[PDB]
Amino acid sequence: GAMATRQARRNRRRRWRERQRAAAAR
Repeated sequence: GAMATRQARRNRRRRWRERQRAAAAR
C-alpha cells in the first residue's frame, strides 16, 4: 500500500533500535 511505506520507514528504524539493546545492554 501507499501508507505501508510511510509506517515502514519507522519499522526499519525501530528494528535497529531494539537490536542495539543486545550490545548496549548485556
